[PDB]
Amino acid sequence: SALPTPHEIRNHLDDYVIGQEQAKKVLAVAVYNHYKRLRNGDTSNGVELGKSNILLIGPTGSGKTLLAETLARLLDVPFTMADATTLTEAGYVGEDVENIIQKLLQKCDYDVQKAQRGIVYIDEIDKISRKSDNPSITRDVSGEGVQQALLKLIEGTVAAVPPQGGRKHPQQEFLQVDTSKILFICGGAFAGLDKVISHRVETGSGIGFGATVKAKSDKASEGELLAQVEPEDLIKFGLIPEFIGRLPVVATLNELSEEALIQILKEPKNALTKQYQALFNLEGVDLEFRDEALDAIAKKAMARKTGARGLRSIVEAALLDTMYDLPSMEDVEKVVIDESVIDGQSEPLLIYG
Amino acid sequence: SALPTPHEIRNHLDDYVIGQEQAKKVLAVAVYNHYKRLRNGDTSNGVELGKSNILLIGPTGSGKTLLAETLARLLDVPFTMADATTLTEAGYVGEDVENIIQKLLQKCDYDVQKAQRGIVYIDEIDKISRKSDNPSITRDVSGEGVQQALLKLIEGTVAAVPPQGGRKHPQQEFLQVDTSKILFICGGAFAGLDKVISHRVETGSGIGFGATVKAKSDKASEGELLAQVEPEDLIKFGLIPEFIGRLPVVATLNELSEEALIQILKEPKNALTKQYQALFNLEGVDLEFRDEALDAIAKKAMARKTGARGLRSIVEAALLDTMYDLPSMEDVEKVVIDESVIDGQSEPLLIYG
Amino acid sequence: AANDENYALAA
Ligand SMILES: Nc1ncnc2c1ncn2[C@@H]1O[C@H](COP(=O)(O)OP(=O)(O)OP(O)(O)=S)[C@@H](O)[C@H]1O
Ligand SMILES: Nc1ncnc2c1ncn2[C@@H]1O[C@H](COP(=O)(O)OP(=O)(O)OP(O)(O)=S)[C@@H](O)[C@H]1O
Repeated sequence: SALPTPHEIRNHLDDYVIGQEQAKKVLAVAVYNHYKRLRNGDTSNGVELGKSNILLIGPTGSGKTLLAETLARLLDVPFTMADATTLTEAGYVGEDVENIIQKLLQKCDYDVQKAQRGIVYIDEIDKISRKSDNPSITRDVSGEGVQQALLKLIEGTVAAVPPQGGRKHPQQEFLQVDTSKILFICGGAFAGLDKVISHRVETGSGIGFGATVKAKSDKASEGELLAQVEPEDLIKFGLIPEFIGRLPVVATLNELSEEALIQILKEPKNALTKQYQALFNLEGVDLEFRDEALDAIAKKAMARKTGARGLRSIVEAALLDTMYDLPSMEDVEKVVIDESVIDGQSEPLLIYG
Repeated sequence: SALPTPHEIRNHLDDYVIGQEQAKKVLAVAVYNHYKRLRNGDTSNGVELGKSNILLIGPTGSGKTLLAETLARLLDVPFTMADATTLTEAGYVGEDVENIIQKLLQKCDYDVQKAQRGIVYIDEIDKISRKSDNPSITRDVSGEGVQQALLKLIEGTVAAVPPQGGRKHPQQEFLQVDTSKILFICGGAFAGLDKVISHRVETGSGIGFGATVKAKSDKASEGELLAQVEPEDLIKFGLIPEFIGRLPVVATLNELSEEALIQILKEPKNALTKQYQALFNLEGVDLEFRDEALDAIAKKAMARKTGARGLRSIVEAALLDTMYDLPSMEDVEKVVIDESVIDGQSEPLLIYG
Repeated sequence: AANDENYALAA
């Protein structure tokens, strides 16, 4: 009927994700443009509209994978998620790159037209990055072979996708699906990229009198360095220039903070607190939390530097002894968690009646 | 039906395990929480529950492998074990990561639904850790490569496994087993991790008169240091931060003492001493032990630094000559072992009926 | 089918 505006899409994602406004806008704009391109299928205009792929570079536990999963719940065209690690170039035991298209076909009931207008998400793209130290004498199929194979697929080429994807025999007949209009989204938490960017952007090293001295505190944060990202920096990481060229749109994510982490406990639809609160409700017990406790939990999780996943660790440790003997007790109605409980100086206050 | 409580689960595990209350509590809560997630689709409210993978750290012979094997006896869902060393990156001769899910299907007679709610245990996970591979001179399929492949698998994703090893090429229909609700338990003995934790816990800002802190430290047991483990310490051991982030709950184990070994020799059902008694009972011969003998056995075991497995070596070595000729004669009703027998300066006492 | 659906194979 009518294509939803980017604001509607962003608002929907906010129910499941917190922060990362730049990533939300880029994803919404891309989906909006993709829908518009699909609408004018006849393409009355002489010019042939060209697609623009998207790249996601953010730290671990920043919502990269969550954004793709949430988008599927709102999208109407086929959507698929793949892992670059298992991918291998053609002619090897590892699954071929064309297998990704086979997965998309299953979602659209093996419809060639639907697959051509489908969306595809890729994760672990940083893992396939080449090793500059490794000499070129040894062939790389996991990292280099995958990048070289995705060039034509991303830019748009006819792919002989197998019907089921299990095996690809040369004599066997395969379906032909064009990828000129298919959109691909690559994600990955590039480890060590900030170091390369800082070396190039700062260039403050030097012991001589003339050379400037920079304090460690003066160094920019990891998130800030990611903002000043250029294709030349990614090339040093191990990505061939051809691959990055196919990805003109680059988006970054910011590290979570204490205030932002506090919202993750209650604001998300499937937040950690909601899961634990519901887990206790099905046993005839009520659960409550305190704002002070969340602040301490978020502060401790930040030290772990593991992202949002760190929150699950803290909560499990505090409530470990509780669940070990929760159903054994009787005449219990509500459970209240105090700030001291997180610090380990007190136990949960049980409510009887 | 009613789900078993953690107390009942711990009692059964306490029969075959000794001095592992901390680890037993974590495992009991996980199984209890896992069963609750199975009875209800998502929740009464409608929000899904994220799983929590367990990480077991402990020295060899501490019961890490025994816990998983014993737990399988009380599990009503498919269970399977795996070897991390065999796993390798895709496109290589080594075993593929997806084969682990294949093993789970064998237990449930190739039932995709049953496997989706199954439990999986991984052993010697420390072997895949990086060995000073931070520069990444060459890709390690056995080390860092295995971790990268497990990143998305632990989180949850579709896995393409052949139903019957690709019976026919047309209409292969590779089984798609989602692992979003499949629990994973990793276990392995870490060597050197204690020193890493000791260095972090070790105080002392500097050396010399300028130092404002004396850097006083005291000796601590291996188990005590492991309790203070944090994700930052594991990263320095050669683990990817993204990988450890998938395991929110971490459980540690302690060493054994004379009292623990002494109890293990008689308290468990399938105890070492009980096994020999049954082997002698079937031949019409009774066997008895003495407290003094167990004390020497425990001291010898901890003196050789061979763990609990060393016990068998000492027992058989003491009864070798005894059973070498036991079937020859007859009219023997009871056998008695003394402390001097273990020392090698005596011989077992035989009682004739 | 005792025989495989494909006789020719690919390495
Ligand atoms: N903004 C957020 N809102 C809610 N949950 C979040 C958010 N950011 C991260 N998470 C949690 O972190 C996990 C998602 O991790 P992602 O950030 O998508 O993936 P990643 O860790 O960046 O790298 P990969 O691709 O998973 S190896 C889920 O458990 C989410 O609940
Ligand atoms: N508390 C215990 N009670 C009974 N047997 C035990 C106990 N702890 C260890 N064992 C014995 O130890 C063996 C099982 O090995 P584990 O204790 O799991 O050591 P491990 O961690 O498996 O070592 P690996 O080779 O690194 S997996 C069996 O022979 C058990 O009988």
